[PDB]
Amino acid sequence: PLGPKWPEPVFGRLASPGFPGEYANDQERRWTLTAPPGYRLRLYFTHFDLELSHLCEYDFVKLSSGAKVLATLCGQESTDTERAPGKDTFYSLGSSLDITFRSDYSNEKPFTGFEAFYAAEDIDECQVAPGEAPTCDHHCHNHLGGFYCSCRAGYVLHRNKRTCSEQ
Amino acid sequence: LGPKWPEPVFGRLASPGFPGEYANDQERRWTLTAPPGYRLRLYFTHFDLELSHLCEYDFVKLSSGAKVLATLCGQESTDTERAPGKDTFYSLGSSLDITFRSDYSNEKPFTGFEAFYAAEDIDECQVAPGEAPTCDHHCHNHLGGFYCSCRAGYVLHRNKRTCSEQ
Ligand SMILES: [Ca+2]
Ligand SMILES: [Ca+2]
Ligand SMILES: [Ca+2]
Ligand SMILES: [Ca+2]
Repeated sequence: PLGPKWPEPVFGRLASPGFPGEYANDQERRWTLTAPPGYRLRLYFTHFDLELSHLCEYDFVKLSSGAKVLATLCGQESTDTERAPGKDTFYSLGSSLDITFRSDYSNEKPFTGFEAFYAAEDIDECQVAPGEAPTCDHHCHNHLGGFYCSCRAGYVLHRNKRTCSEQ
Repeated sequence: LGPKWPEPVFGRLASPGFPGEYANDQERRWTLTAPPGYRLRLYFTHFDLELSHLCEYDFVKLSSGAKVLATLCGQESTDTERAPGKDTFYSLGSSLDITFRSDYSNEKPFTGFEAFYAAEDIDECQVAPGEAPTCDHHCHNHLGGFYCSCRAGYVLHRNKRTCSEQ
């Protein structure tokens, strides 16, 4: 028998150029991260020190999953402003994550940049928000990389893979 | 990547002849084991077995290594007689084996049980309060493992946990 395909350990690290040193001006960097289907990406910062800007129009770290923009980060973790990431965790809405670091023409002070880490994790597609239709008619089974439905005794799974019909 | 392994990441277990009446004098055992790091989560969707004091006649024993996680029988729980309900069970580590034993006979036509299990990554970065952190500075959990990192300015010691200037 062809052995069961297990999870690839997709995880990594991102850091501003020259981290932990000052980061040059007018820098531009982009990273594209993806996890296997059935897996989302979790990312968080261990270090965040950028030029503070009212709407991060100067220096910044933008996180994006597809169209939606997860947040535009900037500012120092030391001053604990509102633009900084802090310890928040970020997740990709699909299985993709796009990160961009943007350094403008000059720095008020010697900002040390940022360091981030990410890791693929299993999406529990059995998880649904309060008041939303349950992912399965009868029973929901989540496993690594996917999920499936099952029926109570006396019933049988419909061709649609969710509906349970009496038998 | 993906750690090569014989057993599937998930599966289903059911008493003989489920959902019908399970034969008498039957004893079956299952061995569930996943790759290093991961652990197994198992739960029952259906549980209908003969009742008995300390589940002596018929039973479903869930053990992980040496420690016996729990023994089950009946349809409901009493004192010294535990019934699964919707509760969840986890393998201490990466190993979990099940045993279903039926004795000579049954008064009522018991339909047995159905169970499902799935492997899930362990968050070794997670620890029971009081215990020291797995890492001195930063803990990174990922599928199948983990590793530590240090604050800027510090470097990780040979032990891959403690951090120090330089
Ligand atoms: Ca600047
Ligand atoms: Ca899943
Ligand atoms: Ca019996
Ligand atoms: Ca892990």
